[PDB]
Amino acid sequence: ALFTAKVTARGGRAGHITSDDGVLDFDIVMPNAAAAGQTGTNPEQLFAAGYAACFGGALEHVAKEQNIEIDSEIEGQVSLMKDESDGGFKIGVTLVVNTKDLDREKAQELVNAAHEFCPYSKATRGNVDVKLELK
Amino acid sequence: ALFTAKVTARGGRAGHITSDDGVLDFDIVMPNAAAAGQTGTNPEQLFAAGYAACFGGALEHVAKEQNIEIDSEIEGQVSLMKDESDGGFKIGVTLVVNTKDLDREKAQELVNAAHEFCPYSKATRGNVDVKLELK
Repeated sequence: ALFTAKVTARGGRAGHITSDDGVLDFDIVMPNAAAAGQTGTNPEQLFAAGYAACFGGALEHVAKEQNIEIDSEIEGQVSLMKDESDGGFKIGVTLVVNTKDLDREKAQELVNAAHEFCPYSKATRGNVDVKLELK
Repeated sequence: ALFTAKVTARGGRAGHITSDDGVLDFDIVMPNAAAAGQTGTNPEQLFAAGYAACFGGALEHVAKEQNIEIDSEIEGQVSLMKDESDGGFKIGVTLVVNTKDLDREKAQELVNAAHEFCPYSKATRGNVDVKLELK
C-alpha cells in the first residue's frame, strides 16, 4: 500500500461522513434536501468526484508518458438507477472529457489509455457500462 | 436515471474537484505527494466516503427489511496499491462495521445482505478485494 484513506460514515441514508483527517465532513442527504433545508452529499456525488479526479490523474499520467502537458476538465456523471434483476439499485457512469487545445486524434488515444489505467475504471470494469465522451 | 450527480475535475494528480452544486470543492492531494502539508482529498478518500455511506445505507435498509432499527458506524479504508498485472495501480477496500448493542451472528448476516444491496458493491464485483470486518 502507497497509502490508505479512511472515512467513517454514521447513520445511513440521512447520515454523516467524516474523514479521519477532517477534510471531508458532510451530511448525507436525500432527494428532498432542498425542500427540507438540508445540505450535503451522497454516495453518487462522491463517486462522480472520485472518478472525475481518478480519470484526470490517469489522463495526465498517459500524456506525461508522451511528454504532453494537458489542460483538462472531466465532468463525472453518476446516475442511480433501478436494478430490474434485483428490484434493488445500481450505478451508471458518463465521463465528459474536455481537453482544450489538444488535437482530437490524440485526445481520443489518451482517453482510451486513461480508461485502461484509472483505478476506478479497473474497479468497475465489466460491471458498469462507463460512457466516455470527448468535447 | 433516478438522479444524476455531476462533479468536474480540473487537472490531474494535484488538480481540483467542484461538484455542480458547490458542496464538494476540494484540491486533489495525494498523501504520497503532499510534502508542504497541502489540504485536500483524493480518489481513494472520496471512495472511502462513498462506499462507507452506501454500505451504511444498505445496512440500514436490510436491517429494516428484517424489522431491526440499526445504529450503524462504518469506517471505509481505501488503499492505493501497485498492480503487478500491468505495473499500474489499483485499489483495495476494507469496511469496518461497528454494530453497537447488536448480536454478532445477526450482525454478520446483515453485513452479508448489505453487500448484495449496496450499488458500490455491485460496481466493484470481482475487481476489488473488498474486506467486510465487524466489531
